[PDB]
Amino acid sequence: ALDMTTLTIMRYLPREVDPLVYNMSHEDPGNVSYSEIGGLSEQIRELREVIELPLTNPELFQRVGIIPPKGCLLYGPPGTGKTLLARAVASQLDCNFLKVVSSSIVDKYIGESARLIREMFNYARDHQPCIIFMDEIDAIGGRRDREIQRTLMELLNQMDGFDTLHRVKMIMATNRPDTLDPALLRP
Amino acid sequence: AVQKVVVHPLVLLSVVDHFNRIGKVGNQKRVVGVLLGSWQKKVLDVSNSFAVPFDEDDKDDSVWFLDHDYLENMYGMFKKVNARERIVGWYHTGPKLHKNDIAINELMKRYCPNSVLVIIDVKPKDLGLPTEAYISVEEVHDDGTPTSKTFEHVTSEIGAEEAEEVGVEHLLRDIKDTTVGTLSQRITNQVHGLKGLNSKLLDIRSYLEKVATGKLPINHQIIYQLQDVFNLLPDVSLQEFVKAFYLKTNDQMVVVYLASLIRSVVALHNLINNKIANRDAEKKEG
Amino acid sequence: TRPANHRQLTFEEIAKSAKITVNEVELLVMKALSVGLVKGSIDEVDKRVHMTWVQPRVLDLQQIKGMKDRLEFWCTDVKSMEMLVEHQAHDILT
Amino acid sequence: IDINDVTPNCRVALRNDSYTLHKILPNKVDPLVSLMMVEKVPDSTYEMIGG
Amino acid sequence: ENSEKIKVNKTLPYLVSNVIELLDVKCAVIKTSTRQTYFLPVIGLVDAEKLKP
Amino acid sequence: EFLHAQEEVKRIQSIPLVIGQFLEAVDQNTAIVGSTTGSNYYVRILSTIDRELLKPNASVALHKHSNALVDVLPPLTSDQKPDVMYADIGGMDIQKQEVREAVELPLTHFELYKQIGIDPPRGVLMYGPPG
Amino acid sequence: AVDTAEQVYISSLALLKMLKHGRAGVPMEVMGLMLGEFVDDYTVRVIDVFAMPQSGTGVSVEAVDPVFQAKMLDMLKQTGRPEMVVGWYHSHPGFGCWLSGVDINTQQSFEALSERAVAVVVDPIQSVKGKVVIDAFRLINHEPRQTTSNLGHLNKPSIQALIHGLNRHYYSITINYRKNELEQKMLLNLHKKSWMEGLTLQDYSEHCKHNESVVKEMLELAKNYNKAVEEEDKMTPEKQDPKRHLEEHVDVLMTSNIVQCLAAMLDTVVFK
Ligand SMILES: Nc1ncnc2c1ncn2[C@@H]1O[C@H](COP(=O)(O)OP(=O)(O)OP(=O)(O)O)[C@@H](O)[C@H]1O
Ligand SMILES: [Mg+2]
Ligand SMILES: [Zn+2]
Repeated sequence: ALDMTTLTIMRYLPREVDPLVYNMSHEDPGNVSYSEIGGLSEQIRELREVIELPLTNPELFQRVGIIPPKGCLLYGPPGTGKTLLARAVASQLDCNFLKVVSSSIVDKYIGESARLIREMFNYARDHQPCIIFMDEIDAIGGRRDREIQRTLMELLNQMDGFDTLHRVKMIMATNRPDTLDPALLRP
Repeated sequence: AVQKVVVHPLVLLSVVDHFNRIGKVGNQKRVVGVLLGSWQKKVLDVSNSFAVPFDEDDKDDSVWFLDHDYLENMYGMFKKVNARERIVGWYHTGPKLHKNDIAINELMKRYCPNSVLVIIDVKPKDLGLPTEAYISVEEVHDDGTPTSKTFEHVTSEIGAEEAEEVGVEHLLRDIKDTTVGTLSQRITNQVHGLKGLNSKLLDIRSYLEKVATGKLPINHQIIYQLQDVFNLLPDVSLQEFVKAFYLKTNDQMVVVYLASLIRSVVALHNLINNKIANRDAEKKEG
Repeated sequence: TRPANHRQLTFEEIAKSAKITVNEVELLVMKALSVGLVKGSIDEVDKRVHMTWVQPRVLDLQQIKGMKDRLEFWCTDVKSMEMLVEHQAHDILT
Repeated sequence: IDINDVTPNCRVALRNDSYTLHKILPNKVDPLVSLMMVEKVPDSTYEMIGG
Repeated sequence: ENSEKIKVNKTLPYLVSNVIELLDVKCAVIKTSTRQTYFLPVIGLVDAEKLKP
Repeated sequence: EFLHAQEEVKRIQSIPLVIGQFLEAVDQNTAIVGSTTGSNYYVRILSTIDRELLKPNASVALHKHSNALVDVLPPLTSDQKPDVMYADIGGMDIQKQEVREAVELPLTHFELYKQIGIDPPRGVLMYGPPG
Repeated sequence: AVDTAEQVYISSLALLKMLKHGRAGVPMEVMGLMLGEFVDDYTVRVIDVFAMPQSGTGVSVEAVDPVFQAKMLDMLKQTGRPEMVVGWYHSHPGFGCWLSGVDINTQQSFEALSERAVAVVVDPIQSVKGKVVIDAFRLINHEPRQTTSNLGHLNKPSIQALIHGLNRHYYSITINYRKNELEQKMLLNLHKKSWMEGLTLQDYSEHCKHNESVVKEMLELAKNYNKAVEEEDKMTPEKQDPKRHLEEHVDVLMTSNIVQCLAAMLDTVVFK
């Protein structure tokens, strides 16, 4: 914080929440449990092994030395329960959950979306154990209007910034995985 | 307790104005006013002060007016203009305390739990620190001496907020001496430091005279702190210290050698060019 | 007794002051430091001790007069140096 | 007042208040819009072309 | 008297703006409609509980 | 009085100062500068500043009100920096040496390979099974 | 009669009060009154200044609370200041000293009040780094004022108030500060060096680092000083770089080393 007379520094604040990011964290995901979701036992097990176990039980990962997977993306026909699965994971893990529709992150201001996603990942790092969920990621993850690609570059750079220690995880949901740029599809 | 009080230009100019105002017509040994300030950590910062109607008897040292309602509503209005500043401490200009003063401080304690008094000797224009600060103390003294309602010294210094700093600098500009003052100001500062050290040591002499002769009570305290001071002297001429001192002095000497030699070289370079230029002018004139 | 001018204590004088043998002076000084009442340092190869003080104590009026004398010598030296520097640096000082 | 010196686009400075056109200043070339593809006056000389 | 002094000091315009997270050392952050960030040592005439990001 | 004047000169360039970007100079005591507020200005340069520091893209601190240029400050795109070392490499020692001569020396010492006069390396080929 | 080049003496206490209140008010404009004496037709004295509560109306005549002003005046009369009020000051942060359209009318009312009341404009954010942007104005009712002396043009007006009317609707009056010898070196105690500060020995490690850096800079300066002297041939006869930079470096280095050695020596011989 700066004085408006001599501009000197006083009262250095911790960090900004970017109240949108406030909304995408403190948003009710429902009381859905693993029991309420049925037919995807293999998928539920895989997702809980990829996102729940690394978070709740990291010591296995650090001692054994496995780099925990940064995130997992969900694809399938409409109405198969990807979003429901994410809701169940959000509701049952006592943690900090982040969910935002991709279409909403895009803003008409110059470069506002890149700063938006940067601040989202900064909040996630700040508020570990934090979980960020992406629904309809193909809104911005599509194959290479200009600001979409500029913010996709920021997405790649920021989530490449995941240090091994961080207890933050990624879930992207989509209905047309083909349109996704192979840039994210890379290991 | 309170570890430090910092005093801004505005209060000291205000009390100087108050002293000139009262002594202009109603010349009196002192004038009394109220300070305003704020608390950081356990240090106090005082920048505001107003004169209050005050009167002291000459010798009864128990008879005194300090105006209650005037103080209250003046503080209220000063809060109206600026609400940060709350009542801390009271000032007076008398170069000496009085037996009557502790009653003034007790009254001021009604408005501030730890009210601090400040003596601002406006008439003195001398060695340094025209402000003295004192708090009220009441404790058993831990040594069997009778307890008493006492004033206790708290260190004070002058500090300025930026606006007061530019304001004071602008008025001081004509008489202002430069901050850097390469050699003149530094040597004068060292001489003034010797002067101040001599003055303080002579004051300590006079105190010890009065203590040994008995006209002043033995404080037991401070005097043993003074003995710690006397045992704290470094005792130079110890051999390895002499070696280190010679080493560092020789480093300073070689550095000043380099600077002086370069100064001589540049002096010669100016000299030769000046000779060449004036001789060129002389040769062209013919 | 001394304003550090002879504060390098020899073992013998502290031993006879404490009327104890030379072998216990080390324990004496170690106890004094351990209590926190002396911050000296001990040498054993010369048996002399590097003594520094931090704990003040009571003064009698006798000690008051002694202090006044030893402080008089010091302030006399300060005044000597003050007028010496003022004399030798008159043109620069002004 | 030497207005006839004021050709279009001379990068001419004003005053901070009341504008009151001040003085010409040097021109603005830095033709980076063209330099992205233009080669200016090139370096090649008939001597290092042989045959 | 205090209430009237506050009343003379709540005159339009109000420069509508958005709220950001609060801090303790209870105090608010504001993003202006003019697109500038300010921090308030005190939130103001409204209470911290009612407001939200 | 000269001490006073140079003290004031030092004072005019003190904090606070608004940073801007140096544009090419006009004259010994003035130049054009584009403030980080966006706007550009024709502004006198403080005579104390060493002119050699004024490279045509330098960041210069200016007086907040008068915009007078008073100081010159002393001066990667993505995860491109990969944070992987030859220690992590699974011992492709022959390939290590081949590429290290191929690129690492050119990226480190291309001026020697320029004094050779050969248009120092431009392209090497990586070939093998997919991963 | 018709006024003249005139003068306005404001005291040290008044100036500091004005500056402090202005720096308190920024970025909202604040205003208050000064007490003083209409000593004569050729100068006006103001001593002491009291600020008054900041109402939401901004700097205007309505911002002047009659009750606050009247009882402040009464209590100052009791405390020993019977000074009758002429002059009002207000703050213009972010822009120069000039009377705005509101200010014209406020000063018109103030002039109607006494006759020769003077307006004062202070910019608390431009009055910084040792420069104070203070100025004082009076409104005109052909001939703006009588110029019977040369002490009217010892100063120069400014373009900002020029367009805003520094001669058009109002005229600026030269400002003087009536400091005295008692306030002098009473204020100076603020930067006054203490005797312990005089005998302070700085820091030997830091002093060695300083000498280390400055001698290296001396070497790098002398390197190009050699080139400069080796281009003595006088092609296209041309103060940047080697010569005066070397001068300032030798000056500061020599004075620092001399003062450090002298302080160390004085401490060695005087302190035991
Ligand atoms: N296996 C399942 N068990 C129970 N309910 C299911 C299952 N699959 C889908 N549903 C229900 O069908 C609806 C599908 O909603 P949801 O948004 O989760 O679908 P989706 O396939 O993930 O789509 P999208 O990716 O477009 O959001 C929900 O109401 C959910 O309760
Ligand atoms: Mg979905
Ligand atoms: Zn105004």
